[PDB]
Formats: sequence, C-alpha cells, structure tokens
Amino acid sequence: LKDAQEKLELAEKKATDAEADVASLNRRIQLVEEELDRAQERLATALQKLEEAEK
Amino acid sequence: LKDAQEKLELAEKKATDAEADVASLNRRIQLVEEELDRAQERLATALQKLEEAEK
Amino acid sequence: DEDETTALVCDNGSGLVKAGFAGDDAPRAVFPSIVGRPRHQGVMVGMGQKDSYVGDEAQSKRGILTLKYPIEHGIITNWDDMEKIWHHTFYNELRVAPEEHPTLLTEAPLNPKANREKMTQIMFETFNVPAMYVAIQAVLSLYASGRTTGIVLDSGDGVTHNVPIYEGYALPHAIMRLDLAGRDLTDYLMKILTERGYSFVTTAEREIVRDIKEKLCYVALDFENEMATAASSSSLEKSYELPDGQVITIGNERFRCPETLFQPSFIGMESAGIHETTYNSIMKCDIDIRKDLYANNVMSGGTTMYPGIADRMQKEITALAPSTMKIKIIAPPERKYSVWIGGSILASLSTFQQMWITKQEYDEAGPSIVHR
Amino acid sequence: DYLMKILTERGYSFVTTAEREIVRDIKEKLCYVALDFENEMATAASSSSLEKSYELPDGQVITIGNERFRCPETLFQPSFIGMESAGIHETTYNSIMKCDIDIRKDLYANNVMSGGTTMYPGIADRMQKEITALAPSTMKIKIIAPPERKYSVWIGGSILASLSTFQQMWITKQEYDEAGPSIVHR
Amino acid sequence: DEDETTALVCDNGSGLVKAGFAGDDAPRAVFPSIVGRPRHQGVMVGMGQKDSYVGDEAQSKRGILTLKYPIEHGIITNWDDMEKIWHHTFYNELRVAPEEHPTLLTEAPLNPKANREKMTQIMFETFNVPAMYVAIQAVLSLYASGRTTGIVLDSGDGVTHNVPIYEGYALPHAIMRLDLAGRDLTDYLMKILTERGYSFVTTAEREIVRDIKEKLCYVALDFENEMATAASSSSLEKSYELPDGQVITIGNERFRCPETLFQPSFIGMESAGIHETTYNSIMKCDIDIRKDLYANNVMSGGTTMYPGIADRMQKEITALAPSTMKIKIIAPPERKYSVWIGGSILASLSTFQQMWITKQEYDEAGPSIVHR
Repeated sequence: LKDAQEKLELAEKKATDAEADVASLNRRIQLVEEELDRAQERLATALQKLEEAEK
Repeated sequence: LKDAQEKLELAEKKATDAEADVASLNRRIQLVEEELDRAQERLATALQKLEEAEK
Repeated sequence: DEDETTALVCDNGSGLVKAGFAGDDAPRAVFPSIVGRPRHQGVMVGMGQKDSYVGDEAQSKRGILTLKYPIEHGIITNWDDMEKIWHHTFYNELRVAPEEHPTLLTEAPLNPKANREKMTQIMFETFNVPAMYVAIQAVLSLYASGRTTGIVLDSGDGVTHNVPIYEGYALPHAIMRLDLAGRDLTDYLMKILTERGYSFVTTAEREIVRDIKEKLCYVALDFENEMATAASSSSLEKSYELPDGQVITIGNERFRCPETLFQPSFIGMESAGIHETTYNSIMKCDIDIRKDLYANNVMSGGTTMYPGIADRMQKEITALAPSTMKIKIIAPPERKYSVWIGGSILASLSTFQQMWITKQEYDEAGPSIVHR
Repeated sequence: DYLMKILTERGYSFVTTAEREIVRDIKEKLCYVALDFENEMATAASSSSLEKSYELPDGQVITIGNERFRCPETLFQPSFIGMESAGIHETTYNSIMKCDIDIRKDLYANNVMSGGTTMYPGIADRMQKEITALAPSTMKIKIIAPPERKYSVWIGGSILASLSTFQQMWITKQEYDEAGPSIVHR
Repeated sequence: DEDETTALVCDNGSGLVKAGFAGDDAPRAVFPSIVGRPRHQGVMVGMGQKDSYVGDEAQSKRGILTLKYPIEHGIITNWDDMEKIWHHTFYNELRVAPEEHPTLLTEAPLNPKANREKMTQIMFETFNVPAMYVAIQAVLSLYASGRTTGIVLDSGDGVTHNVPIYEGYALPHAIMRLDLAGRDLTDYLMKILTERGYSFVTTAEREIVRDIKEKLCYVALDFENEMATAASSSSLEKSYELPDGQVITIGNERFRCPETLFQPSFIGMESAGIHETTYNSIMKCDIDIRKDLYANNVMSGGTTMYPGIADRMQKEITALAPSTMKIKIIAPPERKYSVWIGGSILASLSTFQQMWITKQEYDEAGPSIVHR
C-alpha cells in the first residue's frame, strides 16, 4: 500500500502538471492563431493598397 | 487498497491521454507561430515598399 | 418555475462578488468588490458625469477615482457602498429586476447578528425582493461537496477560516479566523519578485504579479528539500512573458509564496498557520466528533487552489493527529466557487422553499425573523 | 539654419536675402529622413544617383546630394548642432516611461505626429524603428503620420468647433462678465 | 590606536559619499557619487589621458564625459563603477592605504543579501582591508541620537525610508521606501521657478537651482494659509543673486517645493507622503512597541533639513495618532551626517572591536561570514 499510494501522488502530480502545460500551450496557440488571421488579413489589404498606389 | 490501485489505473490513463494531446497541440502551435514570423516579415517589407512607392 | 428559475445567488466577498441564478453550475457574474469615486470633475467621451463606479469599471478607471472596499475581512464595513455593489449586481450584471426574484445571500462565519438583520432590512426594504435567505459560507461549501459534517478551511481574498460543521450546524466556539489570504499573498510575491531583481513599476506591471501568483504558483510538499532542489538548479524555473516581450523568470519563489500560508513568519505574522489551525479547531470540538472532522477537511476558496495544497495539508495534519485516525483532505476542482455552487444547489432544491424568509414574515416579524 | 551652414560648407553662398529665404524652400522640397542614416552616408560616398540639384531664383543650379538628410538627422542627433538634449525618439520614449504602466501599451500603439517639421519623408519609418528597438518586445509600436499633418492641430479644431456637442463648452460673454477670466481657465 | 585612529567610515549615497576617520565629528570627505567617462579623445594641459573621472572632477568636467551614478536609490547597481568610487575615496580623498585600516561601511534598509556579500568580497579581496563591517543606515542615524528604539525617517538624494528599530534590530516587515527625494525635489523647484517666468538655460543656471532649494526653501506648517498669505503679499518673498547680478525672486514656491514631500501629487506621484508613511510603518509594527516608535521619530538625511519640517511632521502625525499617545519628532542639526556620525561613534567604540569581520573570519568562512 504505501508503494501504490506513493506511486500515485506522483502519477496524479504528473497528470496535473501536464494538464496545466497543455491548457497554457493551447491558450498560446489560439492567441497566436488569432494574431494571425489579423496579420494576414491586413496584409491582403496592404498589398492591394500598394498595387493601386504603384499604378 | 483495491480503491487506491483502481483510482490509479484511471489517473495514469488520464495522464497519458493529456500528455498525448499536449504534444499534438504544441506541434500545431509551433507550426502556426512559424507560418507567422513569415506572414508578418513579408508584411514589414510590403508595407515599407508601399510607403516608399506612395512617397 | 415561478421561483425555480427565479432564485438568485449572490456570494459577497472581500475581493470578488460571485452571482447568478440558482440552477446554474457556476456564477453568471464575477467582478471586483470595489466602488470608485472620481477624484476630479469631468467625463468620458459620450457619457455623462458619473458619481460612482463599481466592479471592473472602477478597476479600469482606477487612476481618476478613490477606490473603496465595502467588505473588510468578509464583514460588510460600509453599507452605503455595499448597497451600491448589490444594485450593480442585480441591475447591470444579471440585468434582472429584484422585486420578482427570491435572493439567497451569503455571510461570513461569526457575522454579527446585527449585520444579518441589516442586509435583510436593505434587501426587503430598499430592493423589495419577494423573499431572501442568508447562508453561512463554509456551510455552503461543505454541502456542495455532498456532506453535512466536516471542517471547511475557507480562504479567499481578505480572510481564512476553519468552520467545523456537524449535521449542518456550524460550531461557533471552534471556528478560527486567520486574516492572511490571497491579497496578502500577491503582495508578498511582489516583494520576493522585486527582490529577485525586478520592477513592477507601472500599474500594468503591478496587476499581473497577481496573474503570475495564480498561473505559476505552487505549494510544494517538502518545501524543505525544494529550496535545496532550487539550488542544484533543475528545470524547476518558470518564465512568464509580460504585457510586452519582457520575459520575466520565476524559478524558486514560485512556491515561497504559498509556503507563507504554513509559515506566517515569512510575512511578520506571529499567528499560527493553516494546518495547525485546522488542527486546533479540531482539538476545540467534542471528542466523539473529532474522527468525523478529520476524515472531512473540505477546502474552498480562491487561495486554496495553489496545486499541491491538499498533499501538503494531508501530511501536515496526519503528522499532528493521533495515528489511530483517518485524515482526509477533500479539495474539489471547482473550489473557487464551492460556496456559490452550494447555494445554487440548496436554493434550487425542492425542500428549501419552506425556509425562504418572505416579505409576509418580514413585514410581520421585523429583521429578527431571518436572523434566527 | 543648420542646412544653411552645411550647404555653405558644401562650398556655397547665400549672400543676398533672395538666397537666404530659399534655403528654407530647399529644406522643405528636397529634405529627407533616412532610415539607416548610417549606411546612407556610406551610400553617399559610392555616389549613386542620390544627389539632387535645385535651380535658384535665377539659373544658378545648386546641387545637394548628401546634406539633404544630414539636416533631419539633426532631430535624432541634437549633437549635430551643439545641443546636449536627447532626441525626438528617445524623448517619445521617456515621456512614455513617465506615464502610468497600464496606459503605456496605448500610447505605444498611438504615436500621432503633427507639425510642419514632422513632414520630412521617412520620418515615420525612422521613428517606427527607433522606438521598436527601445520598447519591450511584447509591445506593439504604431507611428501614425497623416498627410495633412502640417494642419492637424487646425483641422482638429475645425472638427471639434463645428461639432454638434461642443456648443455647451463655448465660454460666452455671459460666463465671462459674470465669472472673470477664471471661467475659461478651467 | 592601532585601529582607534585607524577605523574608516564610508557612507555610500545616491548623491554624495561621506567619508573620514572614526573618531572625527564630521566627514573628512564629501563628494558626488559619479564616475565620468570621456566622450572624446584628448587631454587637459599638463595631464595625461584619463580613462575616468570621479566625484567633483567628473562634475566639473561634465560637458566632455558621460556621467554615471553607481547607486540607484541607495542600492549599488554598478559594481565596476562603485569600486572606482571606493578607490578614489581611499587613495585620493582620505589618502590612506586601505590595507592597514579597518573600514565601516553602510548599506541601505532592505539591501539584498547578495550585495552585502559582494561589497565584502571587494573590500577584502580587491582592497585587502584588515577588517570591515556593514551597518544599516537608519540604524546608525538612530544610534547617533543616543537611542536604540525609535523609527527613522531617512531621506537623502535618491530614496526616502522609514525604518522602525527595536533594541537595535531594524524591523524588516515594517520598513517603507518612497522613491522621491532631494534630486526629485530640485527638479520640481526648477519647473515651478521657470514657471514663475524664468530660464535656467546654461549649466551655471541649472546647478544653482539646487543651491536655491537648500538656502531659501521652507516647510511651512499650515501650508494652506501660507499660499493664502502669499496672495496678500507680505514680506514673505526672497530674492537670490545669481552667479552674476541677475537677481531672481522667489517668494511663494520657496515652500511649494517641500510641500511635495507631503503631497507627492504635486509631481504626478500616486504614492502616499512622508507623514502617512511614518504612520503606516507604525501601524505595521507590534502594538506594544507603538508607544516607543511614536515618541522617537528621528529624522536624518539632507532632504529632511528644510526648516519647519519637524513642526509639520509633529502636527501631521499627532493628528493621525490615537490621542492617548505621545508624539516626538527628533530632528538634530547635524542630521545631513547622522548616519556617518553614528558610524564614527560606533566604530571608535570600546565594545565594537569584537564585531569587526577580520580577514581571518573571511578567508575561513566565505562572504557569508559578514552577511549575518
């Protein structure tokens, strides 16, 4: 018993550190993916504004 | 004992499903962050090319 | 449905209000417990002159207002400013009219008789709610974890408490209050982080030390050989990126902050700490009920959310309790809303209808009626 | 007056008053603020078709290649003119680390430029890069420089004063004859 | 005599160094805490190329050098440039060889453990002094006023502090630091004096605004009806004659400058002011020691020299303190050197010999030894 319960607080500790890092990295991926459609969208507009001004 | 050991195969199972999803989501965030410095970099250049052509 | 839908649950805190409808799983509204009063005359573009600000608009605009906290250490200290936070809760946050909704409110552990009568006076006489009810906070936390006997370590923004409850009756003479909580804890991190060689200079630096505390702080078990570990310098360190790039690193202090809850001496407090206090509450109770309390240490409150809090407490009281005893530290995941959820359950319950204090009871018995 | 000297120093003479006045029209028409003012002097030396000749009140075609940008580099380097003060970009920044912390992301994404002397082309790009590289990387920099900027101030007044809501802030002779100059002073 | 004569006392400040021999009544050496680095290559007539300049030669020659301040807000921020100021102090200012003199140094209130170990590393390992000792500044100020318990409001050139001390031990958790001092104060006068319709245009105009602040500035009690007095225009005005004839007049602003120390709002500071901070330090201390601290507010530092500072503080804290209390604001005349004098006394003392950290202690215990 001491061994199954000790193996435990360690496996549950690891499970919670990994769930915490996946939540953080998924929040970071959604924010960088959202910074994106924004960077790329104002891009289609800045390049179009260039082709018209160059003309 | 039956309860600590049973609580266990379930906590270790959850730990491995969560470590698998974090690995996948971190691979996806690095790829979308790398599509990025690229989208934004050609952007600093397209907007600079505009300000020079507009001038 | 009349009131099945209609019961409101408002949990008034020292830092946050949690509010919503009995029935829901979590609070519909969560916001700071402040009331801002503008230091100068003037307006925002498009708005009129505002006499007062509450919740997040008071926090966001804090530079031109004098901020005030109505609830000091869980007790309502200013009733003019509290009626302001309630008004905001009903009318703006939940957007309901109060005069057709039963309202379950919460109070603190040894809340003065006179206060429970005063918020009843204000609920019925200035908000005109149909019926209301005041539950004690630890008692709703316990109940939300299914049980009726246990001891709750409750810890939020301005107070910590231990409230031993037996078949529902919170035990007055065994309750302990420790005035050191998450607010105290953010300010201590602040100093050990400036002391790490940093500067939280502008208000956008100040606020985020609190978001560092929440995201990266830990309660290590064997806090002893965790400092020792810090020194060998493992990949224990953790860098957070600020509002801008300014990547700040926090390795070690990460757990030196919740070690404050076991050692108040870290902050010039001479009081005993969380685990000893759990215990002392317990050797102040009847003898025959002490096995029950020990197997039912329910945790609730924002500051009890630090990971590994439960393991440290587990081992902290096993090693103070007689070995013949079973220790059991229950810490649920939703614990930052236990109190609220316990109220949602209770107030949506089928049997609670007969404990609601109605305007009939009040107009006929005076504030005494709900006071119990 | 600094262009004046670097142009007489180019081997010239702005002798009569019809020579003096037009150095100012040279500054306005031909002056530039180069980004990487460093390898722009270097460029000057290889002598590209960077040069620019202006025809004076008469024929006297004067050439200005290089000095063309040495004049607005004075705004970033006051040391060009025996000034010990800091320059435009550092000063933008210092203003900003003198403000509340929570408002500094706002100020950084809203550097609005106005005034006749901020019209030198490439002023905005130099400022863009001047403060990005002083600001914490977590920050968004944004240098707005509109085309009508030599009249921003005026146009902002035209808008505001023709506005529908401004009527109630006008100080009237009623306010004045009754409150003294204090009234409008706020 | 071996070391009775021989003990050195060096007080390192944000603006000035104060130095001399334990035994003397006042510092033998006082000079700016700058290190100038020449912006161009060249020489003065008759001298060689100089890599660096320190103290007054750095101030006097400031137009061709880049000036740098090693101590930011009382803490040593650049150790290359500090070892330069120490070198200058021993060898040029006091003209002593350090390897035969015990050296008492001072540090700031919550000086990081690691710094006290670093200046010990540099004292013993690059200057090879026989023995040294680091005293905390407020603690030497108190002691120089005879006592051992009191609270020091210490205010110099870059920092202000409140350090409550009880039977000699400065109380870590009750210490307050306010980063607004004499430096901030000269620059504010500057603006209210240009704002009086003036110009401190050349560097000979800049420097003397500071000599105006020192000579003519006041801290009025009832700063309220002192502005009111200004208006009736009494013979309150005061004209100073500049390096040349240019007689500048300062009537009123004369006290608007030290009113900045009670109202930080005069300078866009949101922090509390000197008197409130004295008080807050005090309601952060143990209860039983608060009558002691109140009857022993010792003032030290160049910026606490403004006449009538003590009367304003006297009345500022009487009216915040419970009336059962005795208030007592001690402000001695030599206060711009309290710190130093407290060190001179202590280090020349008969009983201090047994606390000197010797090279024997160091070579055997590492920097840890003096760190305490």
